[PDB]
Amino acid sequence: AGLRKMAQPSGVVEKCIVRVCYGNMALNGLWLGDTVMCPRHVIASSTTSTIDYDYALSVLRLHNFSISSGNVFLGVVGVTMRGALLQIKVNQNNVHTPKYTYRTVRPGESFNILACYDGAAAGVYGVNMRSNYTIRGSFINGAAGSPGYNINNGTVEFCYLHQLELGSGCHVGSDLDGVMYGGYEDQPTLQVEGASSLFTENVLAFLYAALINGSTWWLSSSRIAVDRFNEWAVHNGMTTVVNTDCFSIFAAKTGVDVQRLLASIQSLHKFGGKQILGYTSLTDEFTTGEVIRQMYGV
Amino acid sequence: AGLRKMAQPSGVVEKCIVRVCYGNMALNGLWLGDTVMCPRHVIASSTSTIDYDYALSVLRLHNFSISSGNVFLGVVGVTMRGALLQIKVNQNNVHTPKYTYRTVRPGESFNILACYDGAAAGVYGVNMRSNYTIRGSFINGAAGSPGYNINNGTVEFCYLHQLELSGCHVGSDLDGVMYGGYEDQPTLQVEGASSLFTENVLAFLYAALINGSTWWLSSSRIAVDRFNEWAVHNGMTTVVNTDCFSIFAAKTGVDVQRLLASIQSLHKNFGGKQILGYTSLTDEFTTGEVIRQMYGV
Amino acid sequence: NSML
Amino acid sequence: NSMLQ
Repeated sequence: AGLRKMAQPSGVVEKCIVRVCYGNMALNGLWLGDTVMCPRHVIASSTTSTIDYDYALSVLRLHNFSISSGNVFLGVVGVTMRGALLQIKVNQNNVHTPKYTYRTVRPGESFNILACYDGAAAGVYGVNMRSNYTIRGSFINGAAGSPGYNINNGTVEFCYLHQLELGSGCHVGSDLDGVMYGGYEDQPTLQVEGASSLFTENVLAFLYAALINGSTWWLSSSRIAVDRFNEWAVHNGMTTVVNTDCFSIFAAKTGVDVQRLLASIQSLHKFGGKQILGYTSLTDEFTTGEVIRQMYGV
Repeated sequence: AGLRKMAQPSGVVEKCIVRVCYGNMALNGLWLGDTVMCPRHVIASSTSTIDYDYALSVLRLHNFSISSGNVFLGVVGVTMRGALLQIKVNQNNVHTPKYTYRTVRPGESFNILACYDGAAAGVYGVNMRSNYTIRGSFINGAAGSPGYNINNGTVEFCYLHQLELSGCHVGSDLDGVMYGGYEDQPTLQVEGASSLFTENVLAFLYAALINGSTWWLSSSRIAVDRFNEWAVHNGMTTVVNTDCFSIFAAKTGVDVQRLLASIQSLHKNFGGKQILGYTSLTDEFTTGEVIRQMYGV
Repeated sequence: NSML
Repeated sequence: NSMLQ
């Protein structure tokens, strides 16, 4: 029993972090095979005013790089731009490179952050990609280059390299293709994240987990069809429901159908001094997949 | 900026997890040097009271299956160690970190590595509660999952998972002493009264102040001892250490006494508004976690 | 009260 | 302003 936002074990990824320094700039890189990937702003001469990255790369001093895995220093062979990343070829292969893929995640999908400083893992926590393409992270100045990953069948799927914090505190990264999530710029500008909508499918997962854990005081007997829910959502900061069928497993082991939870969601949207699994507000950080794993192991 | 409940990286611990089988029971073990530690209920036949001394007396070493992945370890001997078995094996774990044992106290944070079939499945930070339980996520098969802290390259092991009470989770320390004095029996014990750990709430409110959250900050003040009299009748532990807050009081301009009045107020409109996206009166963060996440130190 |  | 971290 119980539900916790968890991370997958980080060991396979820890072996891939390197420290990448250039001038007064220091951040983290991901060392896979003979390549290091890191945010391109490590070569920016200042990160406080606008940057011309092509100019910065044109005047790169290759020997001014210091890339290290622990006390083992990597020689830089070449550097190319890859969207908002540098792809740095180095002289040594990482023998501890796991089997890996890249994937761009979509809003509502969960992944793992390995929070890194000075090229060493410091913390690991789970996150969920918001509808405005930001994440609710904890990162301070040295954290750019911290990877986001998922692990499926021993293969590490890298989906995120940390880049920046918006003026609001929302955190933004790029995919391993170098495409910034949400189209935000890797510039110190005044960009503001879009309105965020709670991911209804995830809220439903949380409420089914709540039921399985014996929490029922909020359960409605009242019911509401998906369609009348969807019209209500778009004026109340929640998304729409299209797979009412990822919940079939949950409806069978609890006896509660989606439409009863959808009616509970509308009342719980702004709890009455009570809590659900410790929460005093609806949370959308848990996916059906996460809940299934924690409740049943598969 | 930001505040998140985080685990320390699990790599050094993942290589110490083994799968411990005996008859119809399978749980997890912690393999360090040439010993595997695991919960002793792996040797119990089934309901009612278990006589673990009898179960150990009728045990045959050749009925253990202990494996690190697909590598099987030969069992040399077994010793009772409180609620643990200390199993001597014929192979040294070459990936044994430098390590120590420590018993955590209420309010202290540590890391859980949730394990099934002798493999790490998840990692999350936890906080020992005043009733000596942790707010975990464990299903059957999770017993033996270790709790740990990492200081200066040394793994400090403080917990091996044993049982679920309500749904509170209870484990023993690596010396075999059950936290809170619960028994490793399938009997109808009930957890002690849960209470919010107030000094952690204070760390969390200072973290909120530092991240710009001030709507909840009271102008009133209450002395520590008067607050303590109120906390005991209101589900909250007493405050006894305050010197740890001087750095925060100096960084924010707000002393502990104003935060304590704020706690009393938040309890009166409890749930009216989040703090940093959290339940106000969140008690999972220590001052050490807060300092590391705000300042890196 | 469940062991494991 | 955005902070590049």
